[PDB]
Amino acid sequence: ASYKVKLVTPDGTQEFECPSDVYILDHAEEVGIDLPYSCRAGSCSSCAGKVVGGEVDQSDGSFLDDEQIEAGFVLTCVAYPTSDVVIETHKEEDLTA
Amino acid sequence: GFTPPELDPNTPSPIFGGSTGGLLRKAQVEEFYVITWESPKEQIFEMPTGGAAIMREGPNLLKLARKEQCLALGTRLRSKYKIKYQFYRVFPSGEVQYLHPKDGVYPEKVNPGRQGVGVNFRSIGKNVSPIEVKFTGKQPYDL
Amino acid sequence: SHSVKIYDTCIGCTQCVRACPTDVLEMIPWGGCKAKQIASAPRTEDCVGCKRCESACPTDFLSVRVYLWHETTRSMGLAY
Amino acid sequence: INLPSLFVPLVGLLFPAVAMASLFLHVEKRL
Amino acid sequence: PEVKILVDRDPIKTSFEQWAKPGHFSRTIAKGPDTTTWIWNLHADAHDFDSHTSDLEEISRKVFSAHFGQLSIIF
Amino acid sequence: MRDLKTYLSVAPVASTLWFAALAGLLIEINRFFPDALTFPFF
Amino acid sequence: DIAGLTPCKDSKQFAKREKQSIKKLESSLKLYAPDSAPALAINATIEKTKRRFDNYGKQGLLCGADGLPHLIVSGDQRHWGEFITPGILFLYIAGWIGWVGRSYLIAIRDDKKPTQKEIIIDVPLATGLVFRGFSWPIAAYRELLNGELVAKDV
Amino acid sequence: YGDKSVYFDLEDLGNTTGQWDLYGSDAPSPYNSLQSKFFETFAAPFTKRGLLLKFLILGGGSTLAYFSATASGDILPIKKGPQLPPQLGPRLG
Amino acid sequence: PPIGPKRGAKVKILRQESYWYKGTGSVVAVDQDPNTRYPVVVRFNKVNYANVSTNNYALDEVEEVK
Ligand code: CLA
Ligand code: CLA
Ligand code: CLA
Ligand code: CLA
Ligand code: CLA
Ligand code: SF4
Repeated sequence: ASYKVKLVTPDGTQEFECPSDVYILDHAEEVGIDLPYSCRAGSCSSCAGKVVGGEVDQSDGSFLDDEQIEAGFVLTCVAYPTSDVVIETHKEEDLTA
Repeated sequence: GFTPPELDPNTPSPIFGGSTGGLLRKAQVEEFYVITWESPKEQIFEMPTGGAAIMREGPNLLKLARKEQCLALGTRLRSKYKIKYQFYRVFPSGEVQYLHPKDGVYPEKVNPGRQGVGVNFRSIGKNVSPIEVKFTGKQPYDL
Repeated sequence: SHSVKIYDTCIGCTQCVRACPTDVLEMIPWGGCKAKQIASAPRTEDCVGCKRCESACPTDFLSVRVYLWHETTRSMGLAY
Repeated sequence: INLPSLFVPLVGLLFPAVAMASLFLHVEKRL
Repeated sequence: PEVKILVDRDPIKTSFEQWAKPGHFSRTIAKGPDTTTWIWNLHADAHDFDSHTSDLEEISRKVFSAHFGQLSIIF
Repeated sequence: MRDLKTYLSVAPVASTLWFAALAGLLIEINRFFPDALTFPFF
Repeated sequence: DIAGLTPCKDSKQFAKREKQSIKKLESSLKLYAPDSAPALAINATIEKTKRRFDNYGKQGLLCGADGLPHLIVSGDQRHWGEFITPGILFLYIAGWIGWVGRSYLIAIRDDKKPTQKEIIIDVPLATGLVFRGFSWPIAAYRELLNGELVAKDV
Repeated sequence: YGDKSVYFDLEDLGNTTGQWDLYGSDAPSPYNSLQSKFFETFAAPFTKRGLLLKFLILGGGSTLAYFSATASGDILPIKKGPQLPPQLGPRLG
Repeated sequence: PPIGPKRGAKVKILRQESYWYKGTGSVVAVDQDPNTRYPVVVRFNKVNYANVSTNNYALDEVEEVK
């Protein structure tokens, strides 16, 4: 259901409440820890992060390498937090390489 | 404001065996392009026109007949390898013209020294009907 | 020379810029969005009319439009 | 003296030659 | 260097799980379809094993057993 | 079993079974009342 | 009669066709054993052909100069069996099909993953729905009168 | 240009763009002067563009006109004409 | 005082160059920022031809419906 989500960030690391049926980035905005975004539709690198523990559903994914899914990277805008996962923010370029 | 690098002839070029995809008469009479990169080591890379060549450890300067071919080779060099490149356009005059990256930073990265060219401050659904620009030389989009 | 226009619905994703084969587009500062960025077309004399940029635009409708126009030898992508 | 014997070659052979030479000359160089 | 029979035991368990799921091999297909184009893609890339994965071993195992299926059809 | 029931209801198999049943029905109907150009009962 | 055609039972070309048809099959029956499988099969189809011609004659079809039973669709009541009663039957069956399909589409439109129930049929729901087609005409009439058959808002 | 590995130099673009002539001779006239003096004296009046074109077109035109307006029957059966009585059509003729 | 329709609303689209024109969608977020010409963000239940299901709109292009 509403598992706690941890996000490392240059601002620090905060915890927010959000139901497994919603994207981590969408409820983050409801609380108010600012994150980057652009398209909001899963087709760009702007909202990129990677994970420390757990894993998010890859069903809400597109315009990604046939590897970015299992090598760590993910999109905050298009992702369902199936567990009490710990993710990274501001992770576009070390993804952009 | 980012004095562009000047082309340095005597810079070697990759080890190639020759191809029928190289330059033609257009390079003789109108223009051709030249790309340069710096090659941490001597390696094999696919030529944007033919087969495979070997980039030398040290300066590499390659002459192509199309700007699009240059950008293709540049993209391949930039993300498959990690190599910074620049290319120029040469005329039959002996003029060279630094082309890319124009202001030192790649265009996918916003730079505070660039002006807006061809930007319309409205949504695409608010162009006038063609009847409104009939018999005047303007195009409804150029407005 | 084809004519490329950028409209204010641009979200400044920059996917189109990363798509163009001939380095026609660019990213420039702006204030109308959350990226403070918008696409410019300062070098349309090199545009081949490929319209890859339009297939990369995630807006609806598009924010980058390519109107094919008078042809040059640069526009026709001719190596001879 | 047979009028076709003259006009069918001239209009079928000469005239297209002259017209096409002239039109190529006109279309294929700069003013 | 020398040549021998070299096998792997039970790499994939026979099951009806993936029959219920249309286009299990393609990540995008597996999730489900938004338009009519998804149905056409499901068939167009059914036997393109070298794009469902990148492992040569898996490609070749699939190829071997598909050949067996074809021989059965011929018989 | 549950998954076999699911797969047997996927669109191609559902439609082939439906159309085979329909074909059987029409075939038998025309096997009993053959060469029918009209409705002669009422 | 209607359109200058004549009752096949009293036509001559219609009979001539029947006799000619029957004639060729009889030839196929010959050159084999009199009571063989193939011969028995040929006999069967001969009797079938005779039954078809007599059935055509009995039903009162109209025959032209070629002896072929023409069909009248103008609405003449002597000929409703040719087009109009089969037409009503077809309209009933097709409305059945379409109404059941529409009923199903409406019923599955409310899930989160409605496409899942379109590439993989919910057969229990479908079997619950199939038999409403039986009353589809009344249901559709009352839906039109209600104003809920056609989507407003579009 | 061509200093071991380099092949690009702004000073000599033609060498860089391969503006060579791979087969030109750069040799003297192989024809003996006497022979040269015979030709360029007799073939001179045909080396003016407009003159040669106009004369060619009109001369060849009247050539064809004369040779076809005055061709004999054994050259073209079209001018020999028919030599047989004609048949009748399916009903007309 | 916030701007535009509230989050989660049901708004009808009025931009005639949009795929979902005269259709309906659900509001996701309307930035309180001025200086943005298209603050409203709307999610739809159907992809467009580019396989995209969310889009930004201006306050006048949306119209809250029932
Ligand atoms: C559009 C009308 C027309 C058409 C289709 C033809 C067609 C034909 N004519 Mg003819 N002709 C015409 C008008 C026409 N004529 C007129 C008005 C005259 C003067 C009375 C003649 C006098 C004439 C003669 C003496 C002969 C023919 C002959 C022929 C046949 C051979 C082709 C040829 O030599 O060209 C025609 C030759 C000409 C000298 C025609 C010149 C006169 C016309 C007006 C020239 C028009 C040119 C104009 C600038 C272009 C018009 C644009 C358009 C047609 C494309 C051919 C079937 C030959 C024949 O009998 O074949 C067996 C033949 O010897 N014609
Ligand atoms: C449309 C007008 C036209 C006319 C009037 C002719 C006329 C003729 N054609 Mg012909 N031809 C035409 C169109 C025409 N052609 C087209 C469109 C095609 C393409 C399919 C051909 C393909 C064709 C073939 C393959 C051949 C002919 C041949 C011939 C000649 C056969 C008759 C003969 O034996 O006489 C006399 C025979 C001669 C050789 C007399 C020579 C003709 C004169 C003397 C040449 C002098 C012309 C002058 C110097 C200038 C040249 C043209 C100038 C006005 C621009 C004849 C003079 C046959 C031929 O003879 O080969 C040349 C033959 O092999 N034609
Ligand atoms: C193209 C012109 C034309 C048209 C439109 C018609 C039309 C018709 N002709 Mg006519 N005819 C024509 C030309 C035409 N004719 C010509 C040129 C001739 C001279 C050769 C004739 C000679 C002729 C004769 C001699 C007769 C007709 C008759 C008829 C009627 C028969 C059908 C009927 O009775 O109603 C309909 C029949 C029903 C049983 C009604 C049931 C249909 C249901 C209600 C609709 C089904 C819909 C669905 C299943 C349920 C509803 C769903 C909904 C609520 C959502 C019909 C209205 C016959 C007549 O007079 O009618 C009594 C007849 O005797 N015609
Ligand atoms: C064996 C004979 C035969 C065969 C094989 C067909 C086959 C076909 N017919 Mg057809 N038809 C026939 C006889 C036949 N017909 C006869 C005798 C009549 C005279 C009544 C008609 C009148 C008829 C009509 C008016 C139509 C067809 C249509 C069709 C096609 C689609 C049917 C369908 O969509 O299913 C299921 C039905 C649906 C998915 C949608 C429902 C549409 C049907 C007609 C129900 C309509 C109900 C409504 C209340 C009545 C409207 C009245 C009408 C005048 C507008 C199909 C290929 C349809 C077509 O051609 O498509 C362009 C079409 O509209 N037929
Ligand atoms: C729920 C099923 C359904 C219904 C009720 C309708 C109804 C209608 N259709 Mg449509 N259609 C359907 C399915 C359906 N269609 C499918 C699957 C296709 C893809 C081939 C089409 C393609 C189609 C076209 C191209 C057109 C229509 C048109 C129309 C309208 C005129 C009638 C007609 O000509 O139909 C024609 C019928 C067909 C072309 C084929 C029908 C396919 C089968 C018979 C229906 C499928 C039933 C479903 C699979 C059963 C599931 C039930 C559940 C228990 C499993 C009418 C409102 C016409 C229109 O626009 O009207 C102005 C028109 O041009 N339809
Ligand atoms: S048409 Fe092609 S070259 Fe021109 S801007 Fe678009 S993608 Fe770039």
